[PDB]
Amino acid sequence: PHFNNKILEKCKEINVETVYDIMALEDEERDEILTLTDSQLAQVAAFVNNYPNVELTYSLNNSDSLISGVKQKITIQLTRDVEPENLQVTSEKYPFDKLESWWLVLGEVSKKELYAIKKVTLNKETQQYELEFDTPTSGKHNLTIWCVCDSYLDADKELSFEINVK
Repeated sequence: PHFNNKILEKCKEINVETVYDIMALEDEERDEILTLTDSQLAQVAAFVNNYPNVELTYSLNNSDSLISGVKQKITIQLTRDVEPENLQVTSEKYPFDKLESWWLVLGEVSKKELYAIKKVTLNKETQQYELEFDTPTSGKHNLTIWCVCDSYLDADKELSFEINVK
């Protein structure tokens, strides 16, 4: 909220490129860059505090031994630093209400296909959800998980990996 072009140039000059870097700003740099009113700064703090900080961790149930055709199982674990008070989205431009939803996509970048998807809402400090998918053909593969938010840009995460299917 209220990040005009003069504030953006100041951040780019001191090498601040993300929303997480704004939290890392000291009391000295904060006062030089963020020259705003109390009501304007309130939305900056409200946004940056409610801005998500997930931690993707996947757990394949039987990675070494598995069969083609039968539906393979996979677990995806998300962990926040602390539990949020609410999941209601802070936004300047969007007028209506919105809660923080997520998608847990699993697919292959080379083949350009989605194996599985799971819409979730990261309420607790730590969660985990079980996805299932049809096991692909026997050979080399490069699967990639995508934990992606619907209400914030550049707050996403991913973990590419591979397995030898028999």
